[PDB]
Amino acid sequence: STPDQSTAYMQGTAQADSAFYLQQMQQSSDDTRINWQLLAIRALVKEGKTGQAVELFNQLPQELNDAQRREKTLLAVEIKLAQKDFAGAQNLLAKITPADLEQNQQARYWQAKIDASQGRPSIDLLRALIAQEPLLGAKEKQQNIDATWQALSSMTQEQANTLVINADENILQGWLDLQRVWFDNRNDPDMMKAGIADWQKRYPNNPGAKMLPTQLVNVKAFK
Repeated sequence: STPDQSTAYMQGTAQADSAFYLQQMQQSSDDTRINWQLLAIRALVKEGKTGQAVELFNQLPQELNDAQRREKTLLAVEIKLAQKDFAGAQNLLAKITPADLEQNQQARYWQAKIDASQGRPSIDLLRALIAQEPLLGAKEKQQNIDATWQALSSMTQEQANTLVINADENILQGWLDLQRVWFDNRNDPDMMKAGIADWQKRYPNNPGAKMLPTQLVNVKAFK
């Protein structure tokens, strides 16, 4: 559609801090102001200013368009996570259909699911990291990839043996294969490196094949 003052920021193709958004909010009215207000809430949450995020969220007009209301529901999750209301966050997340969101919103939707797990390795966390990775820019992928690896390497052989994946989860299957490579060769750095190289040729589409977990590249060992 026709771009307005805040399109890029709303869509996540540009970023600014809450001070900027609040300044623009004070120089606008009507829907332009609502958009800046929604962005201020988003930035306030990110910056740790939970009180002001809540208050500005409570000052949102009742008459929002569909795009503005969808953003409001997503901000509601981020606020509850900031308030440590993980139970309330899970309840709101369950009522959201990820397909109905834009990429930036989908990336934040999955980040909310990742945050809800609190680094607890489970199949749910792996799926959330895997679903988010295609939505992230190159400079934000490594962080996601490294979190995926920590979750995998934090499991035991027994815990991983109990995982049940679906036939169409080829990326997760590839991750679990590398996990096994780690279980089997972690006592031989030279064979570990070769096992990783063969895995990269087994699952060349896996994000970790093109961008190895930092933990597996930066390793020590002895002569």
